[PDB]
Amino acid sequence: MGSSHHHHHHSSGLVPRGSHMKTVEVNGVKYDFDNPEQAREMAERIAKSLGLQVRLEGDTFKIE
Repeated sequence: MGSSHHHHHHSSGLVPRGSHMKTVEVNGVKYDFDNPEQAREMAERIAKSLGLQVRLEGDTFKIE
């Protein structure tokens, strides 16, 4: 099963600030990950590749 996603309709954990997942938006195209830590390292590896810069703004690591 590839069901490693939200399939638990029980908002708990003191009901926190339920923001969007820390997405990596390169060249305007969004890319989410399993872990935001792995997303950020991927982001900075894409940045140096395309010559762009990872401007994280909110939760969106915008590589422009």
